[PDB]
Amino acid sequence: AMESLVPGFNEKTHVQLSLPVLQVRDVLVRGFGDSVEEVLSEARQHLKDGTCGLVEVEKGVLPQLEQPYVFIKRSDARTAPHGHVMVELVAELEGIQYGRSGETLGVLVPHVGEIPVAYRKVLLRKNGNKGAGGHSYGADLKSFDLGDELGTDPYEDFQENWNTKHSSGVTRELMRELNGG
Repeated sequence: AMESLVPGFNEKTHVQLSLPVLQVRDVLVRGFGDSVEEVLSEARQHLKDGTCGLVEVEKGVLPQLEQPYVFIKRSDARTAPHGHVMVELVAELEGIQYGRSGETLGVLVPHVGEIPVAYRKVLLRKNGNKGAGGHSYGADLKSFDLGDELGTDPYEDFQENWNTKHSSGVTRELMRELNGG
């Protein structure tokens, strides 16, 4: 069950994405922001509008991308429709893995314009997901652990509802760089 396509997946919990695959060579603006909070927010918002490209070309792309970057990681190494891949968002600074949850398809890199080399259909979690710190803590990794996508911080009553996300007045002061200070 579900490993071979979830029979009737909820589009209200999982959103169907059709993303253009970029090569790092062509990627304009090779990062979302300076802080993990920003990049996860930029990930979700640009995925819907199609203003985000997906890098799933090679591995040499990634060391040439700007941190924090957001990879598209399967929630399970299983759980995939025929053509669609069920995934979720994870942002990472050093590229250190601490809960890949499966395979990484692509990197989310903003699309200003550029020739796609491939296209990918992935299903992104609208809610119930993310691991920008470490599910297994990366085995005493001690990372920043910032699953707080700027406004949609799911530890303060917020239920991770980025639908109609107006995080304008969430900018206290130090909302720049993973190293706020």
